Amino acid sequence: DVSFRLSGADPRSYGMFIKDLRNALPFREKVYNIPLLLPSVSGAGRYLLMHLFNYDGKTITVAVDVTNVYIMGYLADTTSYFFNEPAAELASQYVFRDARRKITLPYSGNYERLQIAAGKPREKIPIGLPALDSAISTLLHYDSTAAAGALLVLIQTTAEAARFKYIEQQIQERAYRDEVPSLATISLENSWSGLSKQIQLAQGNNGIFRTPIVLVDNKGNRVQITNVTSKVVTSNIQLLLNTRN
Ligand SMILES: Nc1ncnc2c1ncn2[C@@H]1O[C@H](COP(=O)(O)OP(=O)(O)O)[C@@H](O)[C@H]1O
Ligand SMILES: *[C@@H]1O[C@H](CO)[C@@H](O)[C@H](O)[C@H]1NC(C)=O
Repeated sequence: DVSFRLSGADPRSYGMFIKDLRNALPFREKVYNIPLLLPSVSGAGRYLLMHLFNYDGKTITVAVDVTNVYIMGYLADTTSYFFNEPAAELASQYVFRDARRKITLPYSGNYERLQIAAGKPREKIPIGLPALDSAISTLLHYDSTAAAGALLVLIQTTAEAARFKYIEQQIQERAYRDEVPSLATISLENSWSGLSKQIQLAQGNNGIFRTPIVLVDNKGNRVQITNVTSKVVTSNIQLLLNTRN
């Protein structure tokens, strides 16, 4: 399992949690020095448990699919909550079995779907460590509209930070003050699958992308990624989604 405590959290402790999260995800190999997530994991081993504590010491346990860093669901006290998607229904056979009831949320974990359910796009939802304290507090007691926003904050501050060093650093900057995501943050989230595919295909194409990827850089400017010598590949991306997925 991995843990993060918002009480006494600072940029260093958040960075330690994200390092813990990345290191709990299994890989058999690296592509251009980046861990390659497994194509598949059978049974309970497919799920990682993340224990998150708000400033007040109240806790949720979040279940994460180690193939893609997707959040399946979470446990608050004696109630489990799962996204409305087949992988989450399967997860509910393995995790949070002892919960008194299991609520299926009225949406999948798809960003477009969560944004419709929250009533706001990611572009307008502040993120940061105080936002994560709020999100844990929201998820402790069911409110599906409130939960959609909380889950967009939770996914970006856990899974997306694990996938990109830049997003980790953006949340560290927001340790004590929330701010809507940077243009480069939204770009990287939207491009993880694409970048993962192009990095794996660059094995066999001399480190050249078969299809260049258009990103936003840390200054807010267009950068076109054509090959593996780019900073996005050498420093930023930390996990590759397997092209089998
Ligand atoms: N359960 C989930 N948890 C976290 N992020 C998710 C989840 N489901 C979808 N996403 C995100 O939403 C976007 C679209 O994903 P998507 O193509 O819908 O995957 P899938 O088809 O398996 O649901 C991606 O940015 C993706 O990372
Ligand atoms: C490869 O990507 C880098 C980005 O750092 C760029 O400088 C270079 O022009 C690209 N193309 C080739 C052919 O290396």
